[PDB]
Amino acid sequence: TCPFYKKIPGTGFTVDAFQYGVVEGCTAYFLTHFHSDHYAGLSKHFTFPVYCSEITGNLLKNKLHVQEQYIHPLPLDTECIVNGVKVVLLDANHCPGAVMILFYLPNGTVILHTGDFRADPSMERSLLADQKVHMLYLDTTYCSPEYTFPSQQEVIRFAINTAFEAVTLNPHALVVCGTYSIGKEKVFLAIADVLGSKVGMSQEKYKTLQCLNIPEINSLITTDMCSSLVHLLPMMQINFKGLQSHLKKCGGKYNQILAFRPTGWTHSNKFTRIADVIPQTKGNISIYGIPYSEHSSYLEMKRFVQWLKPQKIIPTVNVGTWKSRSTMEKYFREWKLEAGY
Ligand code: NI
Repeated sequence: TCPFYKKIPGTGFTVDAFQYGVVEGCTAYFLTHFHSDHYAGLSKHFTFPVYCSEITGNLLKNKLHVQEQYIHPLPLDTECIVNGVKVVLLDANHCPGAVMILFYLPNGTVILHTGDFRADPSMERSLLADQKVHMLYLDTTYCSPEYTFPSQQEVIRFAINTAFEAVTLNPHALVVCGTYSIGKEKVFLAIADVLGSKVGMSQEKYKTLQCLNIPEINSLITTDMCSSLVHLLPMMQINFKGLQSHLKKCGGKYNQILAFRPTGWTHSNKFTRIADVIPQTKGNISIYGIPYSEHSSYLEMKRFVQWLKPQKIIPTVNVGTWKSRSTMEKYFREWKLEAGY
């Protein structure tokens, strides 16, 4: 059965609710982004209308085989009528194709569902500037002050400089980057660009990247591993064993691996600056954990919510424990008393 925080009152609509079977009363199922916890349940057998971005639509058709007649893509930043209700889709600054959804309810209430997002000041000049929001359904992944991490630009600067240094000292080093979902593509794209290489990967991952409308993608990626000195591998293989095993396969072309594991936040964020990060090393293999986040920091989240001034907040992450729910409600009240709404 579908939980309450996935239902939009006063509508026939649900958000990210495909794992509960046929939901009673649902005439349109919205999908915010192509991450498995959110699409869990969709397949080629699905026969209800799905509303989403163009990119999410390309992935539902090609990767999950949902039939074309049930895929309803909407443009961003554009007022659209769905089953008699005005909606708008906004870029969520998460993974490719990820949206926030603004719903303009027939009774005059306005609801924003963030999906998963990384709040940014640029959102203060979207179609959100124009009007009031009564209810915010908020991605609270990192809603606690201990959750700090750098900008995505600083992280990419660290990775480019690390890779370029290592390969210039040793032209026989291979760079490997882990992945397990869409998102974070800038890590491997920026490293390959500095090195003058395409990115090599499996046929399955190439297929996924080809759904994402990235400009000039044919110039940036390939299935021919041998021609490439930046390889992608599943995240589970980014360990000393997996990487040793991979270096054997390259036919004595390389004598060193430098690998990157983009994570979210990890506790080493509490003590170490991005500048000061060091790898784990065994022999000719080195592994860097880099804190590339596609979710809001606590400070970015606080800023967004204090700017929007919603009348009510409904969290969509960390909702399963009393202690989590209580902690989050405390911070929402501080924010509201500090800013005066
Ligand atoms: Ni996500």
